Amino acid sequence: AITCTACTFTMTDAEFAILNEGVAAPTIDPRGSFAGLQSLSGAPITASASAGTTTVVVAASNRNDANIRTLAQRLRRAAQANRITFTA
Amino acid sequence: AITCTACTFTMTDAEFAILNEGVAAPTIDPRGSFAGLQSLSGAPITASASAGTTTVVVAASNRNDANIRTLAQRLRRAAQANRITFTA
Amino acid sequence: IPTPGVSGAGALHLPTQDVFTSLPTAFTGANTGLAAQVITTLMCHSDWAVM
Repeated sequence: AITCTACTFTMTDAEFAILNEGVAAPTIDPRGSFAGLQSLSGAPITASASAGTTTVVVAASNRNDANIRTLAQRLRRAAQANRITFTA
Repeated sequence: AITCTACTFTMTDAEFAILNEGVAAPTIDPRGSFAGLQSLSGAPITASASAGTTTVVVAASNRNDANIRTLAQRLRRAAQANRITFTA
Repeated sequence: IPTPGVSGAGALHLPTQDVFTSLPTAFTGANTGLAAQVITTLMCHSDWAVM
């Protein structure tokens, strides 16, 4: 009965566009770093924009350990490759 | 900057005690499954109990990719070893 | 460009795998310019860092 209730990451629009291959918040570019997550029910990763801030979360029924680990790994790799700071 | 604003897991008190070597919620056993994470600004893991449900989170300034990935990996390994259903 | 360990504009030697705080650039209080400069000396063992 172990569940993950929140896996949320916060970014700015510029950095998200850098890591989404220049595509804006609402959709996920297939060539970007947010594509390839395993889909248990629909889109595993969703992104929203508000006041210049982009929120990237794992979907409600896709929050298994593998998706969380892959998202964290891809965020770290993209930040290091693109000289972005992954603050704790 | 890329930051994590929520890394929250939910389980039952019995399951948490199984994972925490039988210790209650407001204590992380050094020999348990939730000890040994990287301490950046204090205790990397904080657990609370309410209405028979245990919430385990990463502290505010300890939410790097390594802590999240290791917590997910340890939760998966402990759930598989102790036959606890990771329903998420 | 800023000296290593200092976070300014065009910084190139800031830590990337560790949480860091920029090295102090000037002392505060009544310290005058020459005495207000900061130099960071490192007493370290060979295992203090890994490349």
